[PDB]
Parts: sequence; structure tokens; C-alpha cells
Amino acid sequence: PIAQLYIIEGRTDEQKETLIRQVSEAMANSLDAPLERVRVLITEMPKNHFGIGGEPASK
Amino acid sequence: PIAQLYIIEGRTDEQKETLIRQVSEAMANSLDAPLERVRVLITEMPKNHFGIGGEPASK
Amino acid sequence: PIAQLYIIEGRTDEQKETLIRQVSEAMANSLDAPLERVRVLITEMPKNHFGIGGEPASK
Amino acid sequence: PIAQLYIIEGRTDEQKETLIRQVSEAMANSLDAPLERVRVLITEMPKNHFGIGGEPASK
Amino acid sequence: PIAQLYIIEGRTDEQKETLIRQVSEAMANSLDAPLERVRVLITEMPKNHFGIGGEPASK
Amino acid sequence: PIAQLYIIEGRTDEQKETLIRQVSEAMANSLDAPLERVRVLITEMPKNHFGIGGEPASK
Repeated sequence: PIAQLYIIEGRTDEQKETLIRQVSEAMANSLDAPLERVRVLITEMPKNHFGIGGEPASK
Repeated sequence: PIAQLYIIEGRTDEQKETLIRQVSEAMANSLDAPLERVRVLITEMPKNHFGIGGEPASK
Repeated sequence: PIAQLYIIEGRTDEQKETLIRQVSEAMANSLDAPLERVRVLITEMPKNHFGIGGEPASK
Repeated sequence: PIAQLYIIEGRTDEQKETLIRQVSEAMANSLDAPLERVRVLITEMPKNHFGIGGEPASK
Repeated sequence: PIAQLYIIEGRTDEQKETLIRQVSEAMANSLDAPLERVRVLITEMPKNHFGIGGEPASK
Repeated sequence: PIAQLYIIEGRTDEQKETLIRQVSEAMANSLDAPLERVRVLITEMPKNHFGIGGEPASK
């Protein structure tokens, strides 16, 4: 199982690392899959590459 | 934030429901983000659509 | 440019053709790209493969 | 409904905001979905990251 | 390294298996990565989920 | 057919060109599609955006 995470810019290296850990553990546990098999991809983007109801996340 | 999960077929609806809850609570805690803005997408595929070291997961 | 569209099941083939046409015009106009080079991909999923703040869209 | 847009580097922030607004409109209108529930993701790449018949776009 | 392949429905089981193999091989060679670490996902869609210049591929 | 490739940063432009080449020939030959209709997208990311068994690639 592979997870691709789309997050807006601005997180520390530490938060991103925690995010990889905790999301992998949630998948392993929910899917009944060995943790070593899980892959996690973070896809970061600037705040104005994210649109909400027709408006840029940066508003 | 948004998560896209690529999983192989075979999980029950209630198993998929756990998966959505638990990955979402993972993202909300890691990022310090509101759980209500988390979106999760499940991309499910046949076992032979997943390749591992050059070989179908279906061996 | 390419658009990948993540939509829930339930729409007819002609509502999906309208969707391809209107997003394609939207991209060509905004980006000033020839309409002929725009590619659109529709990634359709069950309602329960879509989680909204920890809950499947189906609910 | 969510749209992920793959575009080549080079546009201004005002062109990206227009793309977000118009693509969100087209999706709301084509799918009969509330405009406020539409999410758009822009995934921008360098020209040499896009290949056409085996060659980079940048050629 | 991971590859997500978006192909239109209809290819045989043997063709998809070949596709996975040959793609995996191409990534391992070019990137100088062990073939065992390569992961390949196939995302298959109906011919009318593919839009070329504002029109369904199916036409 | 379209390929989206997820690779870690650090390859030269010439390596990325080889990668595009070689992947496109494997798809065209596996699927016997016309090589010039093959599209490739490279999505490159930092080493700490890539998680393996719960840990950043960058360790």
C-alpha cells in the first residue's frame, strides 16, 4: 500500500517526518499490512496552488 | 490536506471506513490541522495492477 | 496541460463528456494553450472511497 | 469533486488564480455540484519533466 | 522509485504483466536503482474517461 | 498511455531524458501503442518526502 499526501508548504522537517511515521502506522494497522511494506509520498505545494470553492487557498 | 491511498482489492467496506478514519486522524495530529478539512481518496486496484520488483503482486 | 478529475460514481457518459469539454476549454482559455493539446483523465470512485473529515462521503 | 492540474512552469500567480476559478466553475456546472465543495490542486513542473513520444517537452 | 501508469481498458492479463516488467526494467536501468525496489501501479480507465482536445477518446 | 514517475531529486537533466526515453519505449512496446502518443510526467521530490516503512528515505 502506497499513500500520496498533498500538503501546503510551510511544515518543518520534523513535522513531515512525524507525518510519514503516523500515516504509515495507520495504514499498516488498518490494512493488516507489514509496516516495512508501506510507502509514503509527500507532494508539497505553495498555498496558491491550492484552490477552495474557486478561490486560491491564499484567498 | 488530502491523502490519496493506493490499495489492492479485497478489503470490506467497514475495513475501508477504518482506513479513512485512522489515516485522517493521523494527518490531523501530525500537521496540527483541523480534522474537518482532511479529505481522503481511496484508489483501489486488482492485484495484477500492482507491480513489485517487475512482477505482478498476483505473482 | 493535463487535468486529472477525481469524481464519485453516479454520472452518465454524456455528463462526463460535458465535464471533459468544459474543463478542457477552462484550461485552454486560462493558460492560453491550444484546446487540442489539453488531456483530461477522469478517475471515478465509489462514494465510500471518499472521506470527508474522517467519514466516508456515503457517511 | 477534486481536480489535479499538471502544468509547465511559467505562469504568473494571477494566471493560476484564473485557472483555479474557471476550472472550479466548469466542474460545479458540469457535475451539478456546489461550487464551494470543489477543490483544485495545481502540480507544476519544469519543462524537461514532461515527455512527448520519448523526448522532453523542452525538446 | 514508483511509476503510475494510466492506460485505457482492454489490455490482456499477459500484456499488463509485460508492461509492469518492462517499465520496471526501464526505471531500474536509467535511474541505476535495484530492480527489487521499483513499484509500478496500473490505473486503468474506460476509453471515455480519457479526453483529448475537449473530446472523449472513444469519440 | 501516460506514465507519472515519482523519483527522488538529484538526477541530471540528461539522466531524466534517458528515463523519459526508456520508459516510453517500454510502454509503447508492451502495449504496442505508437511511441509518439506516449506521454511521461516526472514528479520529483526531496529525499525526506519519501517514506519507506515509516522512515524518511533520507533516514
